[PDB]
Amino acid sequence: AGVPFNTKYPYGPTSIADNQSEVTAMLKAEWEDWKSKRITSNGAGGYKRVQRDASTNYDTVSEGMGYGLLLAVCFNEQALFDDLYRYVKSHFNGNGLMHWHIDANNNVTSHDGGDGAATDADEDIALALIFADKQWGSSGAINYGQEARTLINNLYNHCVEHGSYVLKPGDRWGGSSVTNPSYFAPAWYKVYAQYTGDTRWNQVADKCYQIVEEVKKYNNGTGLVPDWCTASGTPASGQSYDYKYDATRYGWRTAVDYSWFGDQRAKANCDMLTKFFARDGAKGIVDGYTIQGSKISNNHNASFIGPVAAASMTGYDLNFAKELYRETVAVKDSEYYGYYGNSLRLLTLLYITGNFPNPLSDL
Repeated sequence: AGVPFNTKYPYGPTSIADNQSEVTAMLKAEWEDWKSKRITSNGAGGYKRVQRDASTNYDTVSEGMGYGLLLAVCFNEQALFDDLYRYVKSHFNGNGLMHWHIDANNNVTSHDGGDGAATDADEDIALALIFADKQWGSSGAINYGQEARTLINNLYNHCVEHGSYVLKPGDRWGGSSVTNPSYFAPAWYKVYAQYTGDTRWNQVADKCYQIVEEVKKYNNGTGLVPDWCTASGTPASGQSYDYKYDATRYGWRTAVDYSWFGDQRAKANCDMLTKFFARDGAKGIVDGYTIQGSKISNNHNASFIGPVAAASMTGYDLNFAKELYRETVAVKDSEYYGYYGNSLRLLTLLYITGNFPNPLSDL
């Protein structure tokens, strides 16, 4: 079970790794490294949690739990998965969604609405539970399927704007006036629809593509999306409208929709994004651009490489894709800031090596 999955994506390439035989050993080593640095029982209330790095004093954000659960199930670590999930369950708010911010002492933060939920985190946690149900079954200590069905319902009821199907960034704010393209996970929603029978999720997926279609009027054909925007693709008041640390995840979530479902809107969007980055090459990728393409920051790090390699999966240029795979493996952030970028690096590596199959397919 788990890595290596030995499965083939129904659309596009299954892997862009140059040496398929060494990939498995590499993934396992990177996972062991991630595990030792990120997983801790300190401040976990008797379970385990994914901690951020020294830069934020080893706190925990729900986003980290989503990443950790997806990685734990893909690497077939059931005992770890269960302990991480018990921590999540001990942090479900009044709406049945996870507190987004908790300190290293297990206290929810009050200055930043830490008790509210962040949509991208819970959607990742829900997908991880589906993988768990499919891989291991739900007759053990935790009934993954039931937990998944419950979380998906809460996600729809509190994180989707009724009537418009616009994805909200949290359970208590946003929607048409402010949403986050990097949270758009059409492949996840299609899986939710098929897994639960709730077809409303397909509408949410379509609405995500319609919003990005609006963004295309302002990005000058670069394929770049803003960190935040309204449902009209315009700037959200007081929120970044540039392609920075949030937006970088868009290429990864979108590419998966092409690999799993062959969605042509996904290919069109990812090919555009890949073509933009092809101008400067794999080494030229920096950590900040306006959506029209101007460089606004100049650091080359792990938060921005892997997502572009993921986007290259849709087939703009398979030679450039190999260079991007090589760069993704090569660039690993220092430990002081080792949480975010290194987590995205490992998730994208699973995907681009053919190790992130649709959990509803034949595993």
